[PDB]
Amino acid sequence: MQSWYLLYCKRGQLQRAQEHLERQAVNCLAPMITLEKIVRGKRTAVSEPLFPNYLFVEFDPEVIHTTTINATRGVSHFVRFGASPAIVPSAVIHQLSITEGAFEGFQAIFTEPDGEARSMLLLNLINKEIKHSVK
DNA sequence: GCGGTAGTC
Repeated sequence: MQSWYLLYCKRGQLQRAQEHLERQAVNCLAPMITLEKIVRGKRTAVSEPLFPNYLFVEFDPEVIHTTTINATRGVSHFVRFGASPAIVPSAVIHQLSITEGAFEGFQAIFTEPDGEARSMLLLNLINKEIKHSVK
């Protein structure tokens, strides 16, 4: 069925990966966040990638193979849970536009002004939320 | 790992 995954893109190739993935009918998602940063010693508002160089993608792994995504121009790799691509729970995706760990994990993400910290937070939250869906 | 929308690489 349609599932969401999380890819890392090659340095500066994100827009390229979005291109080639969308060409293959894979839905792409690279959320931005508007926040107050310092620019020329003045506090101002900027829009920047919520999770730099990461891209959420949605496709049916029975229609398009992960090996095909893993060979798409611009793509570096899947975020994995174990040895296989992490399937990002939809509750996580929903918080970009629900679980308690998810909810609070994103409260932390949305208030973290450094993108690399936001991504680290993201990876941890996806790990935790997937483990929580196990028996 | 690269180059790849893979790989009798």
